[PDB]
Amino acid sequence: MSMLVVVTENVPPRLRGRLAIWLLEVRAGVYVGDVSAKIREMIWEQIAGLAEEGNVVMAWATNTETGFEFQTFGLNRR
Amino acid sequence: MSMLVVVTENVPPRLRGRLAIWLLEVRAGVYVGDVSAKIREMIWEQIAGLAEEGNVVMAWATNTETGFEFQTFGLNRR
Amino acid sequence: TWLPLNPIPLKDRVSMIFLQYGQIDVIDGAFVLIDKTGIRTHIPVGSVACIMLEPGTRVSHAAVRLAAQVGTLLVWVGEAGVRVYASGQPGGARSDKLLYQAKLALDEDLRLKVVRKMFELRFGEPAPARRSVEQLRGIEGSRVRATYALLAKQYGVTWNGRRYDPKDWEKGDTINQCISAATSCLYGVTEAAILAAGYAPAIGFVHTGKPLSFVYDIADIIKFDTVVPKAFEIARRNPGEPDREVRLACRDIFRSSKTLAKLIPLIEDVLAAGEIQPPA
Amino acid sequence: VSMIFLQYGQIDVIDGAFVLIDKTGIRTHIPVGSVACIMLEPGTRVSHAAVRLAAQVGTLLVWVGEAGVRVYASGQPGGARSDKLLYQAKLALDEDLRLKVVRKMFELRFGEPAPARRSVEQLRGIEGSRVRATYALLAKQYGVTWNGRRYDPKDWEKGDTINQCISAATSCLYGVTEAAILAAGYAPAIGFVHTGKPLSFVYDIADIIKFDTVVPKAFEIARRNPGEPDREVRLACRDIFRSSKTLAKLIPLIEDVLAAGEIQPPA
Amino acid sequence: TWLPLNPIPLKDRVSMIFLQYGQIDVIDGAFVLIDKTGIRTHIPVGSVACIMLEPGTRVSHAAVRLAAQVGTLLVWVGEAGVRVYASGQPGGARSDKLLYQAKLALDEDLRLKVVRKMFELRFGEPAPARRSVEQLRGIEGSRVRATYALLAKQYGVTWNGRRYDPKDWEKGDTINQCISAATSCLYGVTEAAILAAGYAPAIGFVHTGKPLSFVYDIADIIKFDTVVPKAFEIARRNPGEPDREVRLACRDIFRSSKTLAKLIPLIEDVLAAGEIQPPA
Amino acid sequence: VSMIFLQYGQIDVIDGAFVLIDKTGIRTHIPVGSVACIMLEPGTRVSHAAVRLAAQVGTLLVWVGEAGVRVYASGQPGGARSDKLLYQAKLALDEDLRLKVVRKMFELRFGEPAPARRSVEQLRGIEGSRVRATYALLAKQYGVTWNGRRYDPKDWEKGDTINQCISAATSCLYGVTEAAILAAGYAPAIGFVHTGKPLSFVYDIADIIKFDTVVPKAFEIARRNPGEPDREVRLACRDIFRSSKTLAKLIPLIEDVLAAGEIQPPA
DNA sequence: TTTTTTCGTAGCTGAGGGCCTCAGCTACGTTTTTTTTTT
DNA sequence: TTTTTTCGTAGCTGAGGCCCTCAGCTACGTTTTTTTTTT
Repeated sequence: MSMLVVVTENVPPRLRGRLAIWLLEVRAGVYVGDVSAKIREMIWEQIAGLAEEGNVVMAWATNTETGFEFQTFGLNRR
Repeated sequence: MSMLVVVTENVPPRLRGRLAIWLLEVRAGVYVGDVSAKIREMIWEQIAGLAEEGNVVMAWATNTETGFEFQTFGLNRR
Repeated sequence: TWLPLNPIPLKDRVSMIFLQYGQIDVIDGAFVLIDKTGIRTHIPVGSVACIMLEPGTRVSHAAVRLAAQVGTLLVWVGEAGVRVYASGQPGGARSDKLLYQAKLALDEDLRLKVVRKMFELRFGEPAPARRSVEQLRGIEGSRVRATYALLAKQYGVTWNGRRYDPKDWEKGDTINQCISAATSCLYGVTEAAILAAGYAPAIGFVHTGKPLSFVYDIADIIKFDTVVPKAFEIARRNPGEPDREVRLACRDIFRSSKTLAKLIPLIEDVLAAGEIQPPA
Repeated sequence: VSMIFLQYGQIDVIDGAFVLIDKTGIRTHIPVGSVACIMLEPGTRVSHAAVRLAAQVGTLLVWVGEAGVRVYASGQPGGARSDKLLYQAKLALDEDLRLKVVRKMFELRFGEPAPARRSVEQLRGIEGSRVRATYALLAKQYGVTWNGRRYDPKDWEKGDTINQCISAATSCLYGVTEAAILAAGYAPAIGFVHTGKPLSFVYDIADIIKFDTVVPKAFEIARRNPGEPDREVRLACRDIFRSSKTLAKLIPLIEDVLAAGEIQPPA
Repeated sequence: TWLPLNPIPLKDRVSMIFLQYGQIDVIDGAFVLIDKTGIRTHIPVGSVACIMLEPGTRVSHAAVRLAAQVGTLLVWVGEAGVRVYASGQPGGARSDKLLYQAKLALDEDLRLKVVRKMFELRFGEPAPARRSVEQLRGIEGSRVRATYALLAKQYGVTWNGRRYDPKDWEKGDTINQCISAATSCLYGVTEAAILAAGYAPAIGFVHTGKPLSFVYDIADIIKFDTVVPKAFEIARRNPGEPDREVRLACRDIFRSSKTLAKLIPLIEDVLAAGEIQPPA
Repeated sequence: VSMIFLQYGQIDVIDGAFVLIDKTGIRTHIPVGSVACIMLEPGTRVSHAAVRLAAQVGTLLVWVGEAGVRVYASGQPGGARSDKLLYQAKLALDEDLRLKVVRKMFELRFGEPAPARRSVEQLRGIEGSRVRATYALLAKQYGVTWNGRRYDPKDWEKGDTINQCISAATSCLYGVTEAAILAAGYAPAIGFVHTGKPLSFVYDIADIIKFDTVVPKAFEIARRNPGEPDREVRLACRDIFRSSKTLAKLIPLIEDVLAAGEIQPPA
């Protein structure tokens, strides 16, 4: 179990709530939680299945050098 | 050393860069890093000293029940 | 479009959350508490094993549905925080698990084996040989009184017995109030575990005939390792409202002892002593 | 046995009685002695006080869809009574008792005695054959093209309109049947014909009455070929359950089915 | 208003980052790499011990200033990734540390003590007694020939000696290319460490007279535990561009071995052998 | 030690020579043999090739502010040459040698021999006395209200204009002195009068020339009482350093100071 | 002694507004002080 | 055989635009299948 952050942008209400099932929304489209790898993967298929037109970045704590990894859905300048 | 996320809203450019000194900006006003407690505190005094009119939330990984804590600067509905 | 919503493993969850005085609704498919002034508070319902509803809460149909969908148990608690009612998915139980449990409970010899295992797990030594279930019950009761006495003298708490008045919470003393609240928390996470594992809370081995018999059985095994000592520690301080301090303490204990992670293997281990081959 | 359906309002307590309240004031007054079971339909809200009262008197709260077409959540989860569960379990675990119960189910469903020389596993083929014949007759009767029962458990849109309708209909039936089984105090997972599934008993009981009411309606609506046939079927099943008192009739049937084991029932 | 910008501890940092082909600028007080197409890449410069600048980079005055301010060493690397130049805060050194090191180096007996400590840390056993610095040099060199031979035999790499051609990188072996790049990485983090601890890279004990003498001294103690074996492993595969694979491997080694956290205590431990009271 | 100040442009290599490049093409051509040290002022950009070349020929790169009023970064950090550092260190570590060097510094600063019966710590009080006297004389000369030197190391705004100006001025002086010390190959941290601080030697050397140029201009500007007095002082010090060649004159002075130890200098 | 439509929640849409980004311009090379209490 | 002002970066400001939030309205109680290949 490691820390997870999901940042959403221009996503439909149903994904906004769906994430609120497992994670705490600390800002608009900014959700925080502590989950296992497989729950993280679960949350990611929720994201890919509901984000539609919007875009999302998901970052989590790892044992890699920088201490975290992240993946994205949709496109974004960053 | 634990994962750190900083979310900024309406802060001057100098804070936007200052955070970029230690943390990775993955979205506009969304920064990720892995830091120690004392560095987290240093980053927080940077925030309190430069955020001015804007508002900021800082969340980090802990061994508490929820796995994270967070504190805020300025006002925000959440 | 639409994606199914499934429960996450119990061990991966925060143990419990206490809600009071507000209406619980669903907003855009999320669990939400709203207080008298309009302030919305969002509850990661899928991340909790147990949600405790205190007086003044009003729960919408959609919310109860949602809680059941994510496999979070709703528990309604009363005065001194005692469990009063619970809500969950009815179709959650598994045939092989239920029939396994039933087969173990219906057979007096298998039942005796399970009871003996409970005893050994609880007291750290085997029960004296060729003793019936009732004789074991008497031995257990004796040891439990001894434990209450010991805890009372260690924490320097006056102990006049386990007593409460069903008609008035103010009639019981503080230590018993604390024990009741603490035990309530434990029974909450235990019922959640038993249900998640696919078993029936009502089919027990030491305790029988009650709707929560198996819960009593399982909880009693670990009850004095964890929760009751802290009930005494809190009682010694004589606080104003011992309930919230007890709840906080129980949360911390469940986290540090990894109770949620331990409960299902405990159940399986207990049932395994019947020496009937387990489901899967 | 006695129950009430509540919708669109808050369930509260006034002077030791259950009460349904809307903006128009008190909508329904319920004395504590008059219901064993309260079915909460969509649009309802439950107060803490009401739950406290239900706990005091032993009233089962069930959160259902309209007319019980879905069962969403239940108080006393995993079943309130040990004796009922252990009774059902004993009947399911003993092959002779199980055979007796299955024979009773056959009799109730088809109106004729089950053949004596066949085991449960053997009774299955017969039941399946009769189901094939019944689907055929209904298809000819309502003038619907039928080449057999075909559905994809993983994809709803692959079926033709008639199979889609049948699926929606049985879904509702599973709803009220599960509700009935819960009200009667038994476990949905302990079955006799169907085993191993979380709703095995529900399937068992529902199969008994499935072709009287609900499936014919699937065919009638399929024949009518409406815009949203699944939704029309659900609504029609709702109306049927209300006007025919399906839930209330299911409970004595469940008790009768289990009583066929010829073991002393719980008090 | 404005707040001062200070270096974070070396152990708290990512070890190194490689930059190539783009102009490095400061934008709103942050380190940024911009490539030929306009793509801006942000570098958390304060979170790194070393920024390695490859050919085709062009660094602004502001960027060099910033790197020095946060205490990040800039290292310019050439072909086969060999260190070529470095940039850092000139006023970074601490007088007590510098004078301590100088005192240890100027005194031949103290110097001998420090060299002996380096030997023991490097080889896991004490050096033979009453040996001068040069004799120890010879023993060390002999053991190193043996280590190269052994590594070559284990990883099955043809070894014809440590050879490189200063005028052409293509003249060297693949294995020597790898060793050079690996060692380069090690010297990067080592120079960063020595500077951060407040010491002078040029004042050494085994190696003397060179601008990086102390770096050679310290790195040599751990180079054969960590980087050189990995260099043989990569050389064995005969890769196309062995540099990037070597650099990544060294990053992983530094993380898994926690090299950054170990380097400063190693330096202090080495100097402490002079038996003159340490500063701080 | 020859050197060059480069500003506003990219430093690159053409045909084995250093080159400064504008939008206008080549601004300054630098043969590799003609400079030992390149001082990079604000607005400059260094190519990898330029650093590569500098490394080949042993050229020191120093990143400074205008005219070296600040030292930001340095190549060969921690010093290029062992012999220079060990020479300086040896002089600082030996109390007899240290005394000789301090006496030389006194002589260069005040133009008269240091009193012989005093130790370094004792020479100190004398220096302080003369500094107080010099500040007073300058104050009366430029007609500035002076009640002594007062500054708060943690707060810049609490001081009056004259002390603010003096501080800005010395800050610039510390810039060129540190640049000089780096160009000469010595360590800013190893001092003789001042000890224990990271810039001890810088303080030592700067004190020698501090009252010739820079402090008087601090007083002149303070008297003029401009809008941004600190900024005017920095600019003035910049112009002084450029026109009077302060950095180039500092290096022989540094060597002369250290030579007084009467120990053989490095080649 | 009947003709009692009432509650909770999602989708849609337009208005409002907050804020992120960048172009175009002007200004500036800077965040300082080193054993301070004058003569 | 001079009169060579040129680079990098921060602050400010207005235009543009993305998107977050909510009010007001309409619609709906639903995401289904349980040993399937008819007669």
